Amino acid sequence: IRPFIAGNWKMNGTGESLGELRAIAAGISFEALICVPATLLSRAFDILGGENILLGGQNCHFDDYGPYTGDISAFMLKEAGASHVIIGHSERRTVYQESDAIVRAKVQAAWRAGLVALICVGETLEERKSNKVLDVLTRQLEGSLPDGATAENIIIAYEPVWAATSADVAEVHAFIHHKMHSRFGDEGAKIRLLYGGSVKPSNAFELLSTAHVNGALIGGASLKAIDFLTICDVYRK
Amino acid sequence: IRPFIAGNWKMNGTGESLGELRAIAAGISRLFEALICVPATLLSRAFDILGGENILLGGQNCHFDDYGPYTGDISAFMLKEAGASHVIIGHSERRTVYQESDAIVRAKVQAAWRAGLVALICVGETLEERKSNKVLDVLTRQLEGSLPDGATAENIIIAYEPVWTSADVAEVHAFIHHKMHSRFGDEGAKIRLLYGGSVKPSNAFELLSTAHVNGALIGGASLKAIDFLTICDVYRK
Repeated sequence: IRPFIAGNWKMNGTGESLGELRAIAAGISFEALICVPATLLSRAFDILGGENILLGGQNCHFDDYGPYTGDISAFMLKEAGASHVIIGHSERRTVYQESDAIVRAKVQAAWRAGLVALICVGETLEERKSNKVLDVLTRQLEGSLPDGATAENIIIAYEPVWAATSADVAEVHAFIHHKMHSRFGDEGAKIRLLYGGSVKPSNAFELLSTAHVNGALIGGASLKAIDFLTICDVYRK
Repeated sequence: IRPFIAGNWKMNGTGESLGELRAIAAGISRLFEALICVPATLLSRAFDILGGENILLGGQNCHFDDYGPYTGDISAFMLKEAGASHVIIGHSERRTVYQESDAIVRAKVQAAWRAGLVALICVGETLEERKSNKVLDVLTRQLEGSLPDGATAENIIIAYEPVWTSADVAEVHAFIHHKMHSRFGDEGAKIRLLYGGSVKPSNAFELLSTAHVNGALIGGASLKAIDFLTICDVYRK
């Protein structure tokens, strides 16, 4: 499986940030993806569109178009230059009450538009404390993933919302990998599984060396090229 | 009071739509101001073609924070830097689906001001609220809670959405105008009040000539220049 390093800028980035984005790209010139705010996507594509780095969005709506003030369609992301979109991030599941059925509908829209969906799952502190980690993941993986998923059209990120040790991560990733084989067979075994908890240059070697971790979904350490590229450099070792 | 015609494209518009946006701008290019609020993905490209023109450009929502760990959200600073001067906040499509409270709306308005945006704040009652004869009670609460201290005729515009006639509209807009004078004094009497129910070329003269109606927030009829410009033409008569 080809490793995949995804950065999520979250609610950071304007035209002033394009230099930094170029620096991330030039450091790549594994696969790498940066997911920028929707306001910046077209301008990011204008400078990076040819280059090695992949460009993504951070959420999309379930419909192709329509009366949804303040929402962005998968088609809008695609036309602005995204190839990938994060869907079901913990920051949204909570605040925007995105249920697994809502997440599945968003994934289906992403595919209609030709995007790869980077689907996030993960249990809360109360859920882990209740000894419900595998029950939550069983439900979220089933409900969030539409029928028709392939190793080409989805990538999964595990977020330990409750926080994680590399043993904790190994246990979860093995569980998720078995789930993908159970539902999607041999092709399911090729679905990339990213660790999406705290990933920093200081813990990247240990986390990315872990069985069934096929990359990372990196938040704050994706905002500066020096951090992001130092994490990417682990694959040299 | 100078009249103000705002179009809300909602979740419609890509690069392919830039010709139609230009057609709107050229049709405006004396007695009123015009604003088009495009999806966040399109804003920078809209500014690139229209930034030196008469049309105002806006966004459709913003977050409460300046920046931060808010996947899929757009800050007021991002809108401003991409070329917006205005932002729609508290539209009924979001108050319902995303449970945007009056407190949440207030915090968004405050962010808009920090970034130097004019906040186009939407209020309005549900069908159930209208059926229960609670319209004025709901507007009293929404107007108090949604507007921060510090509002001026320069930094806010209010749109009334009957979420649920000219007599209905005159009564409501009179009430809203009086509430603005009550809280903000003489300056409050200068806050523009837009009607934002179904505004079409066929009802525009009657609606826009109503006392205390200072313009409109137009949805579907803003998607095509022919419809939008026909509504604007009312100020020539």
